[PDB]
Amino acid sequence: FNFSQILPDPSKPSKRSFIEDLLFNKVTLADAGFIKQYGDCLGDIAARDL
Amino acid sequence: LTESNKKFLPFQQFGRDIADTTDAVRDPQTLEILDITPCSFGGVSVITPGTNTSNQVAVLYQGVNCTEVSNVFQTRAGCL
Amino acid sequence: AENSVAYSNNSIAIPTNFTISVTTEILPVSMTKTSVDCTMYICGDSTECS
Ligand SMILES: *[C@@H]1O[C@H](CO)[C@@H](O[C@@H]2O[C@H](CO)[C@@H](O)[C@H](O)[C@H]2NC(C)=O)[C@H](O)[C@H]1NC(C)=O
Ligand SMILES: *[C@@H]1O[C@H](CO)[C@@H](O)[C@H](O)[C@H]1NC(C)=O
Ligand SMILES: *[C@@H]1O[C@H](CO)[C@@H](O)[C@H](O)[C@H]1NC(C)=O
Repeated sequence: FNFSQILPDPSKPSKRSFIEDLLFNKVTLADAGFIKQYGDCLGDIAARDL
Repeated sequence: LTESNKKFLPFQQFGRDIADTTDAVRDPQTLEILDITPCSFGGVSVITPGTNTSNQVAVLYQGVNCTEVSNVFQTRAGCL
Repeated sequence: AENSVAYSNNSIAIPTNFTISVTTEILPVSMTKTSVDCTMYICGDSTECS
């Protein structure tokens, strides 16, 4: 049996399998992606994030 | 009040936001466009052991960078 | 599709072969945790409103 696609891949920096990477890529996280720490919203442009 | 790159049309004075609040103004003496950004604010959390044990208290400023606030630590949840 | 099982009182149907099917099921677990500053949301920058 072959489990190379559900076992973790150490070449990735986050220890996630290929199918988990696909499942993370399909969902657009949209808001609350990474962190909106303060200082980042102190800089402003014409189009502002929700 | 910061300098902004929002090109106002010459008949416009105020530039507004999604929630119908002013976030861009035109200074009358010097015709430039200023961006308004509200001051730093956030929640305060108290991390403590029980008062049956001790009285030492840690304070977490949630979501705030540590430079804009002793044992100061960066947590990705707030300045500790 | 309309189907009729060929039922009979002395006849049976036995499989002679199989297959292995691996299906996908997706279940939500926990949503985004939020918090509301009530005073700043309601009034905002106004000590008299506070
Ligand atoms: C398990 O599956 C993976 C993914 O298909 C295999 O990895 C590669 O498979 C392709 C098949 O087209 C080969 O050309 C590559 O050489 C494989 N890469 C490596 C690093 O081996 C993997 O070989 C499979 N393992 C088994 C035991 O079948
Ligand atoms: C007075 O206002 C005009 C525009 O209204 C401006 O061009 C001028 O520089 C101002 N003079 C000052 C600030 O001394
Ligand atoms: C099923 O049983 C009935 C009544 O016992 C009979 O009339 C019928 O012929 C049987 N079916 C067959 C033998 O396929």
